[PDB]
Amino acid sequence: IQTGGKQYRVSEGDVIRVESLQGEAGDKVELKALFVGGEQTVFGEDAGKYTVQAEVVEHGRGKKIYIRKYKSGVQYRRRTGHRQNFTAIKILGI
Amino acid sequence: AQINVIGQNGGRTIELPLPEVNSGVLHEVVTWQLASRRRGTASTRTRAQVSKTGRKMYGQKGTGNARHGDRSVPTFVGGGVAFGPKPRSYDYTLPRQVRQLGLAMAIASRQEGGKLVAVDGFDIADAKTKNFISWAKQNGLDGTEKVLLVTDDENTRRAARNVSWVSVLPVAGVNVYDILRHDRLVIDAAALEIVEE
Amino acid sequence: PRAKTGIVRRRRHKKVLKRAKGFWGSRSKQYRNAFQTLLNAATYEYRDRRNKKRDFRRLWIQRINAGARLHGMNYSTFINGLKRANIDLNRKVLADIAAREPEAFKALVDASRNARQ
Amino acid sequence: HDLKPTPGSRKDRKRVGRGPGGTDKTAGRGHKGQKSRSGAGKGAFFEGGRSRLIARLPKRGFNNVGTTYEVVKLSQLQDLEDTTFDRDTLEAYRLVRRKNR
Amino acid sequence: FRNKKQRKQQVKLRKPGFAVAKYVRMSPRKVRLVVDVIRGKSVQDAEDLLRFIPRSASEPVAKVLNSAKANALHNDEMLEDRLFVKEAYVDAGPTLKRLIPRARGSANIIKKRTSHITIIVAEKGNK
RNA sequence: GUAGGGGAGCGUUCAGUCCGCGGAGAAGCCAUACCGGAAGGAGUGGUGGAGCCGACUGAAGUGCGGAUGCCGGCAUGAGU
RNA sequence: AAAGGUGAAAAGAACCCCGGGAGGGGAGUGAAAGAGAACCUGAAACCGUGGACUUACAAGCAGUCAUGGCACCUUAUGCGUGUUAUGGCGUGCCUAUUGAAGCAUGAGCCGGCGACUUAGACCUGACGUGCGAGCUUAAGUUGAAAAACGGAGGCGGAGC
Ligand SMILES: [Mg+2]
Ligand SMILES: [Mg+2]
Ligand SMILES: [Mg+2]
Repeated sequence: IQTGGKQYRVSEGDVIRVESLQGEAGDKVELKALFVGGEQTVFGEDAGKYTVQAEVVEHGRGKKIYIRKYKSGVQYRRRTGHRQNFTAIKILGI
Repeated sequence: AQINVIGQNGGRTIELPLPEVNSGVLHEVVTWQLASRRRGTASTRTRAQVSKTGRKMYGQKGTGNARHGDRSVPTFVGGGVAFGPKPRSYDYTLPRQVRQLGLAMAIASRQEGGKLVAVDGFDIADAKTKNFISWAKQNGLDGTEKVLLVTDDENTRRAARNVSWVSVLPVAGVNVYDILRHDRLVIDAAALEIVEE
Repeated sequence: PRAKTGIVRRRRHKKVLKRAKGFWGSRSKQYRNAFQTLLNAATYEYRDRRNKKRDFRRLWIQRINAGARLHGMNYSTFINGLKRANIDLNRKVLADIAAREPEAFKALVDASRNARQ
Repeated sequence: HDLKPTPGSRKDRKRVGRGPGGTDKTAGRGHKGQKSRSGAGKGAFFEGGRSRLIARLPKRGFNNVGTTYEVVKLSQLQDLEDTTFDRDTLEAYRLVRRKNR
Repeated sequence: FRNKKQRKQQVKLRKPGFAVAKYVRMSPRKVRLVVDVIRGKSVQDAEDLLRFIPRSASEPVAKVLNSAKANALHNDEMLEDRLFVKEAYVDAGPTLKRLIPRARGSANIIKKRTSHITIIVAEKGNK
């Protein structure tokens, strides 16, 4: 989201911005802002009681993009590469 | 700090360049050596002048689309090579002391590995060549190394024509290039190898 | 020595001429026009990266006030409720709830109505 | 057998600061080098003058230069260097070479 | 398979029901008009349409079609009442460039375009 | 960030050195979704049919979209 | 002016088939004819045939971002690759200029050719190295699968 989840997900291995806890099963606990676990809907701080459990699957570089910039009649042309670093996390929590 | 091979066993002499050799100074040397050897032949009719072509064309205005003088400019296919190569030098005078420091420093490199001082090829007998290979075999000269022979014996030289081995160098007319170019230095004839200044 | 262009230009040219895919007419076939098109494409590329971010939030907001109005409210009011119920800090996700979970969306409308009036 | 870098003729290094690369006129497209008008592919507007201060300044002067002497300082003889002796050939050999004057 | 070197000695390349009229002194677009009516038609219809199309490209085209027929039968064993124009196309040969004089001194170039008329016969077979 | 100044580098030919590769397929050409922060670089396959990559160092006729630029080929107007 | 290239060797394709011919298809030679005499490679512009997805209520610097549909699976199955509908956004490039989409300049397209160099015992500065209160050779001479010699002279060294 803004980094570090929330919500009633399931057992999904999603991709988020780098977490620092290097290598497999580095274990991550999430704050939680809403949930539909057992159809029961609860939001903010009342959801804060509950938490999500994640397992750091992998560390990777997101598909290469190219940062291109151009200004006319000023002879301004720019070319630079980019790859965004992520941390893949397996969800398996409350 | 170096011994001998055939004829005696002294050697020991010479205050060889400090510290553990400088590549930068050898670099300065080789460059100069190759710069001097470089022939200055530069095949180019650079000038709009030098190429074979007339002088007026297809009038200044109203021909509709052009503005040209004559068929000899560098913008023309077949014209001059404006800024092309012309015969020149690249030979310069590398300071004396740096040339002296050069080969001394280069010899030092051969001391830190495989150096070789000899007194006469009485171990040769005629030119024969087959017999130079025999002598070389006795002193670890198998052919796995490129070798430089610096002898004044006109016959021991004559027994140097072979492959991945030797380049034969006369009357202490040595080179920082030649010694670095080969793996081992058979410094041999101890004429320049001892006594100067 | 002489050092003619040979191979360098054609390679330089093929690179550009391959970025030119579903480029109409000359824009995909002739170098100068293919290349020229790309300068302008660069403007669109760098701009549309930060633009999609306005584009989506727009779509997000539209879906919110649609559902907010389904339960006699509106985006302006609803959001203030969730803001006034400091506890509620969905912001991101909030549009999907309206669109997929109507049961859940209603709960958040009802909470928003409290924190307000 | 394996791949080897090896030291010698190929291990000879530049020297760091020894010699940098020249100026080839295209560091980006936006190089239409020199000025932007009146700085032209011509053979010099010149660099001196003939009013730009030099003229408009005075003198008839008169130049001469008859005889100029070699300065043999006292500190050279004194302080250090024990009397090897002056004469003519010895002062030269020690350090005061010049001729003609 | 083996490698290229081998393949070249192993499988030697055939052109079944193919014939080409090369360097035909006629403009491609002009010739294409005729060839366009003959594509997909049964070799017999092709032979007949050609005898009645009033364009001068008809003759050369017809000549290729008969050669493609012959080739299909003789060199390829194929059976005739099964034959049809699988493919036909006109490619451009080298242009004969000639200089025409014009008013007030100027000259122009006439392009005398040539054609490579190739037609490919195949056996139809519904099944 | 324009003129401009300063820094680090990519690529081409030639050269000296070293490591190699090649008719069980070299250069060049062609395709590609891979790599590098960019100039760029590699893998695989296809063609080709006899030469060539990599690393360090050296030297340049070393990088093109423009010049009513030059040479050449081919389009448009037009089946007019 | 421009124009080079079969193959190792002419073994330069007897004979057959369509055609007046040109041209082709076979057979044979050869490693290859994916070398056939418009003979090495054979880019690109340009002209075609075939297939995929598409288009006959549409307003357009021709892309770009987003989503849906169809197709495909050899760095390539969550990853895309191709293509396509609709939405948003969007004033070619260069030059010249206070001010360019400009109805201001240039340009039909592609390929190749095509512009900051070289010289001087020159001047002045940065870096670098060698000797260092000193540093250095020029013409030449002798050896040259190579460099050594040569101190005439030049610069520090006192200024007014
Ligand atoms: Mg010429
Ligand atoms: Mg042009
Ligand atoms: Mg004007």
